[PDB]
Amino acid sequence: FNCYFPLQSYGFQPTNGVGYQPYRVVVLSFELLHAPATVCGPKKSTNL
Amino acid sequence: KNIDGYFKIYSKHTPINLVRDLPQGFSALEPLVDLPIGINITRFQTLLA
Amino acid sequence: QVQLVQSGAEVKKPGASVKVSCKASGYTFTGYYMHWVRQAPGQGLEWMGWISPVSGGTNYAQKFQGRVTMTRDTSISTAYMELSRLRSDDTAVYYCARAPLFPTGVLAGDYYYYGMDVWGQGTTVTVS
Amino acid sequence: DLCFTNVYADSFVIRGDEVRQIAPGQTGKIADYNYKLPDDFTGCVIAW
Amino acid sequence: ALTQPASVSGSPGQSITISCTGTSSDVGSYNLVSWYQQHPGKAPKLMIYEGSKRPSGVSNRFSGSKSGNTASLTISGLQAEDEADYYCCSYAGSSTLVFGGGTKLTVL
Repeated sequence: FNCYFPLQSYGFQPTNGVGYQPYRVVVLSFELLHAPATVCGPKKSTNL
Repeated sequence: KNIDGYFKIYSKHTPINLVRDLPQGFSALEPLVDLPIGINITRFQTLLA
Repeated sequence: QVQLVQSGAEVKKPGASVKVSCKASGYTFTGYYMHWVRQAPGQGLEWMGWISPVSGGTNYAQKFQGRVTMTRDTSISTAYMELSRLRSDDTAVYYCARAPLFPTGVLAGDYYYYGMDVWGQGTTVTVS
Repeated sequence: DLCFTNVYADSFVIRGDEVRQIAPGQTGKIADYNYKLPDDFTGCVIAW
Repeated sequence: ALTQPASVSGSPGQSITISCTGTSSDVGSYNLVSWYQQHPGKAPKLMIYEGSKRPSGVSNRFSGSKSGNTASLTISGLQAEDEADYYCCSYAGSSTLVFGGGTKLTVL
């Protein structure tokens, strides 16, 4: 009593609702301090 | 050396035949590595096998 | 302190017209497009149209295009909605409604977002 | 075309019933106990 | 234009969900779904707006979720005062943002 598991498992099945389906989420967070930047968009080049 | 946080490494290798001291001569060092570390470094140490 | 008052109950004959007023205070009147909703007794809501108190812009539902007409008076901060060619199924409760934000939402979405302030009541009954 | 110092990929799986909570200023089970986002968050969220 | 259950029942303390299914052109292409609560004979009150954002003063027990073509209202810790009709709202292509059947929430 009073002592419930902190995490709950998902009933993930292919027949459940689309709102009950597992969704894969990736969050891309940016950061730019006074240190030089190293994650660049390279360039779009033209013919010479 | 460190220039505005950029760690620049120059290097040059050459074959010599001398064990007492440094051979006298001239040799240019080409730029090899320029790493943007942005770390304030004031000391260093070498590693030997 | 946003205050909203409508006209009283009204009864009309089939084929006539009905004119309801919508008088607001406590906020910038022209800074909020006024939406309108109707609800039959015991039924759901039915949105009808919206009016822009600035420049007089208006747009109605395709369900009511041609029968409903809006005007507004900014001198007294009031809206006015008229239903023409009334029939039996127009007996219902009618409100105006104030939209949530200010029309400075560069990307917000106004005035298509929603309604935070709903008005008291205007009941129009149409029976022979 | 822009360049940032670092980017961070935060990869996870969520329930459908929590999906809108991947955003600044959200609450719920996941948004409050599983994945909280900064108020000054800079980045982009992708999901499928 | 939207479809939601007519009446669903729950227990106190329960977390309850209310579904509302649209199409890919109104709910599936816009993150502009909402939930309104109205008590009997009362004025409706906007509980959830712009997906899951809440107006000031609304309790945190009401949250929202969106999946494909489905909107979902979530209520954590059901109480007796939660008994009312709930409507889902979404832009549909014209004028404009109407409710639905009226999910009547009852407590056992």
